[PDB]
Amino acid sequence: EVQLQQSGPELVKPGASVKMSCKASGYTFTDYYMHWVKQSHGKSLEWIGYIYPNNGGNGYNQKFKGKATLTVDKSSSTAYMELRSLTSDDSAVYYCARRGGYGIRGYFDVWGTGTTVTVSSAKTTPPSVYPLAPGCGDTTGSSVTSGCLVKGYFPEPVTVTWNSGSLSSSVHTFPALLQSGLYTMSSSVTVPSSTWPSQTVTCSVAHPASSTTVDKKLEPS
Amino acid sequence: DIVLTQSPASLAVSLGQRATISCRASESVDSYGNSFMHWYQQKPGQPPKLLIYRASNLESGIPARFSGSGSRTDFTLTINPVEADDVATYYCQQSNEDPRTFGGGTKLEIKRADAAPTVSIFPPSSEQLTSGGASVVCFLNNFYPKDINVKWKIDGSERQNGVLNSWTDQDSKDSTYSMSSTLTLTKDEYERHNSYTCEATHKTSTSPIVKSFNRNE
Ligand SMILES: COc1cc(S(=O)(=O)O)c2ccc3c(S(=O)(=O)O)cc(S(=O)(=O)O)c4ccc1c2c43
Ligand SMILES: [Zn+2]
Ligand SMILES: [Zn+2]
Repeated sequence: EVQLQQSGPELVKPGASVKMSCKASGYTFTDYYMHWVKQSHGKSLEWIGYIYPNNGGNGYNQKFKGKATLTVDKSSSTAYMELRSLTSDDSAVYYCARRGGYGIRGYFDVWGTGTTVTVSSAKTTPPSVYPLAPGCGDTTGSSVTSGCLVKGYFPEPVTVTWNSGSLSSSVHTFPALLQSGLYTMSSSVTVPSSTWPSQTVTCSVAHPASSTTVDKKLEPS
Repeated sequence: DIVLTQSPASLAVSLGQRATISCRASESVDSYGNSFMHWYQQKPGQPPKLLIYRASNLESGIPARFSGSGSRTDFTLTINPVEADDVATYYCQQSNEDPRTFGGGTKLEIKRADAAPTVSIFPPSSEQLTSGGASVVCFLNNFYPKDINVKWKIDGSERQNGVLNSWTDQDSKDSTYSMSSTLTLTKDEYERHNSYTCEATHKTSTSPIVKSFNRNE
């Protein structure tokens, strides 16, 4: 299928630049215009500009002229956007999108996987992972909720999986909130009483930004 | 530049019912006999996805429950019937003139029967206590509607602040929400008091749902 794979999340200091990529597959890269679009959390979409690969020509939203630059690498079916003089205003998700249809006025038929940009001074910090299990001597009642609290990390994001994904349907992931300039999120899973604690339960927490993974066994106190 | 105003900003619809989502442009978006307005669906966490192009044409792979109408300045996206996994934000976008522009989105919520939360409370882990921190956590799971108040009590006096509340997006299978509420203290303030309570107030009951523990057991 047509895919647009975008580069991973980027943390950049205020005033610095970032350059991000969008690799096309499943079609002829040089045959289509490539557009870029800003989405600021997690609401408004704004069109940035477009580039014709093969040829080409490029153009911009006036709002993005000083700010964005579009390039391509045809040999490697990769489109690029670079953003300069970054402010917290530019912290956002950036998408590339293929233009379809017969004309300049075409719709966007495929969107890329999105690149998240954080613009900040705060330093990359790994999270502390604490278990959330019962409790005070007893379990109650027919189902048991366990959790992990993932605390004090920067930047976003983390991934929490449970028993390497064996627990799935019951998992709740709670979006991260920023306290004291560090992120805290939590994740819960619920299992049958008759199963716990005999059947052991582990949450694995990944923070790619610090290359750290932590496993926590949900022991009872 | 063309402004698109969607409405409503937010829409609750029951399973099986018809959702109507409007978009008005500040200028006609018609040219050469066509209406250059498109609709996209964005499920949370995910890239947008094309539903309808040039006002009324269904993109392939998109079910015929989605349909678009309108020309000039007024456009409509209809979802009929609505299904549990239609929970998304829908966006209109014009491409009649540069720069392309987008409506501000309409968030589709599934309306379902009321459901009380299942509340679990958890003391600070001995791990965290070793760091000198102390978070008390309360999970409020599988409730509807989204609106819920959590009240934290320490030996019967209520605490704000140090409280972080965080909701999941609406479940795309059962249409419920979950919430976590975290009260963060210092290890020393934690160890100074005994009784900790998370009280959940929701429209299912005139009566708060309470979970408690006593630090000394
Ligand atoms: C009479 O002129 C027509 C007619 C059609 S039609 O196929 O629906 O008759 C068009 C159908 C589609 C058009 C498309 S689209 O495929 O990207 O939606 C773009 C343009 S455009 O103005 O040259 O960018 C057009 C410009 C003029 C166009 C049409 C398009
Ligand atoms: Zn005009
Ligand atoms: Zn759930």
